[PDB]
Amino acid sequence: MNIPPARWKLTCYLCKQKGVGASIQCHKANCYTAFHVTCAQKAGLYMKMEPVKELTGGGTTFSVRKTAYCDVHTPPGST
Ligand SMILES: [Zn+2]
Ligand SMILES: [Zn+2]
Repeated sequence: MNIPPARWKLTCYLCKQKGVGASIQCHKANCYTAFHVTCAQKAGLYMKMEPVKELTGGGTTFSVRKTAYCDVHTPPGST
């Protein structure tokens, strides 16, 4: 049928399921690791947080772009 929602709820490896709250997909396109925001806070994994500021439309536009890697994504690529 004509389904307006297109929310591709990803599978959270820290769950083995999908839906419950919000999903976040880890960086690196050759990886794409999906989990929950609650899982990220729970593990305390690597999250880079870049704030973009703009004034588009004669005002202020704020977009935060978080670059996150899954917990088992940190060891691959030894810093
Ligand atoms: Zn989870
Ligand atoms: Zn990953």
